[PDB]
Amino acid sequence: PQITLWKRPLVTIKIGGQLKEALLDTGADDTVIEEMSLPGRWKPKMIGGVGGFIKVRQYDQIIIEIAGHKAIGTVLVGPTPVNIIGRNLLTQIGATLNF
Amino acid sequence: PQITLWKRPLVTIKIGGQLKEALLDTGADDTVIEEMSLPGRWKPKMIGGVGGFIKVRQYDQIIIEIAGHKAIGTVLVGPTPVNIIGRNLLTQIGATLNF
Ligand SMILES: CC(C)CN(C[C@@H](O)[C@H](Cc1ccccc1)NC(=O)O[C@H]1CO[C@H]2OCC[C@H]21)S(=O)(=O)c1ccc2c(c1)OCO2
Ligand SMILES: [Cl-]
Ligand SMILES: [Cl-]
Ligand code: NA
Repeated sequence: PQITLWKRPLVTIKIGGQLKEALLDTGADDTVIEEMSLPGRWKPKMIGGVGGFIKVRQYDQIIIEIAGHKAIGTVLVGPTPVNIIGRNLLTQIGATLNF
Repeated sequence: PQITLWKRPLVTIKIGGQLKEALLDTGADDTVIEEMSLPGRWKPKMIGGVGGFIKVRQYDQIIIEIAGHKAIGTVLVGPTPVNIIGRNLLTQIGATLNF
């Protein structure tokens, strides 16, 4: 699809068996999801943005379905105000910015 | 252009006759730039990101070139960690997300 940017580019995702709404975010290096359980091991990480940093749990090799497209990668879990799909997974679904 | 996301989507902007680097950010509602001088009056704004909220200076109707495309619109100035071009100006330059 072609998504214009008049409104936030929100899509439905499936992660850990859960359906969620997330933001397709070209400014995010990483994918960051609101607090939830995921299987497997994790390690702590700090990520920073406007407003400063938050502590997250880093889970590797997590499968996510993004608007119907499957991708695998690292997912950070923590107290983000919004679910964010970052470049690590946008690349896998073939997303580009066009103008 | 068609910009892939394997690297940060950084472009050159020109504002106040100065070149700067900025991130094309579909996750940003607004455009936020590091401390600089802009003409005219400003108004207060609070913006919220990953780490919390910050105060910024809102300048309206600012002329800004983005990757060679002319835009005229609102620029927020404050302690952002990177210059971010948000959807208010991405729509002016005709940008879409495609996958
Ligand atoms: C600030 C940029 C460089 C990074 N951020 C991604 C942004 O797209 C962020 C994504 C975001 C969106 C909403 C709330 C919090 C974060 N947007 C944002 O802060 O936009 C602000 C300016 O316009 C306003 O509209 C949205 C909030 C304001 S982020 O959320 O802090 C972030 C995400 C993944 C990350 C990361 C930081 O570090 C490593 O991987
Ligand atoms: Cl990854
Ligand atoms: Cl590619
Ligand atoms: Na894992």
